[PDB]
Amino acid sequence: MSELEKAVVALIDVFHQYSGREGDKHKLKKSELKELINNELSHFLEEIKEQEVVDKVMETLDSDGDGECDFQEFMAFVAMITTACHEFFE
Amino acid sequence: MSELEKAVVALIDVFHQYSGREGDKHKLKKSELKELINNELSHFLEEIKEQEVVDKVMETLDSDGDGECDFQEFMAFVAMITTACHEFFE
Ligand SMILES: [Ca+2]
Ligand SMILES: [Ca+2]
Ligand SMILES: [Ca+2]
Ligand SMILES: [Ca+2]
Ligand SMILES: [Mn+2]
Ligand SMILES: [Mn+2]
Repeated sequence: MSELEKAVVALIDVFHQYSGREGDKHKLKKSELKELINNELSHFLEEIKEQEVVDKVMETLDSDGDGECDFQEFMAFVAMITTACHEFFE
Repeated sequence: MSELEKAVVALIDVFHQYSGREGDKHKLKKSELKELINNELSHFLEEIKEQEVVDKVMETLDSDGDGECDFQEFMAFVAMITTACHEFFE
């Protein structure tokens, strides 16, 4: 297993750690997405403390509009973060 | 550094290992993309042995059409693989 293959597994791994906590086990609701950000992206993103920020963040990632973040939408979220972190180093 | 953050760094890491070998250091040409697939995706994708397959694969990922794979296009490639590997487990 290479570093790239390890990265792919970790992306599937972390999405399921958080999506299966409540409700639809294949989608991140607000409370699961917030904990994912707060617990797994603590060096890339600011801690989410306000309801208005979790609302805003889900509104951005929720492109098909059911109020939750599915796997496709999560992959888009990861590309955004990854592209942001890539550019940081200029 | 969490597992998700480690995944993000590895994606940026591996893209630069291969893109900076030749020519444009920010884009994967055919020969770099082939080696990336063959050396880092050996459990997810078949080894590329034929010129016709490397041509086909670059044609699929090269959405803006300059014959190379840039970082955005690479992120789309990774989402594809990741979504394919996610569904495999049904
Ligand atoms: Ca859920
Ligand atoms: Ca959604
Ligand atoms: Ca290159
Ligand atoms: Ca291109
Ligand atoms: Mn799943
Ligand atoms: Mn770069």
